Amino acid sequence: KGKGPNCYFPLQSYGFRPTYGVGHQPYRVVVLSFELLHAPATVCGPKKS
Amino acid sequence: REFVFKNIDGYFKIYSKHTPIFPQGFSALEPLVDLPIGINITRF
Repeated sequence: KGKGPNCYFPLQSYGFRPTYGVGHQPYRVVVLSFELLHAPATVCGPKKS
Repeated sequence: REFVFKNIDGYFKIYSKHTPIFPQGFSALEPLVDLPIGINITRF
């Protein structure tokens, strides 16, 4: 019913600072997920001409 | 304004042609738009 015993906030903030070590620097991560459903492949790689 | 809609192999193709002035002529409909969406179309 509120902040107190056995009730902790599940979200925590990073607080990035430029003087931190290499292990604590902010790293933007992008994950490419490919789908192979039964449909025409509208996405393809570049083709050299 | 004549239109033909067909769905085959997941590609949705349309055909159209504009002509002035119904059965007193002959004109073939040229392809205009072809979009692969692959959805099942039963009613329109």
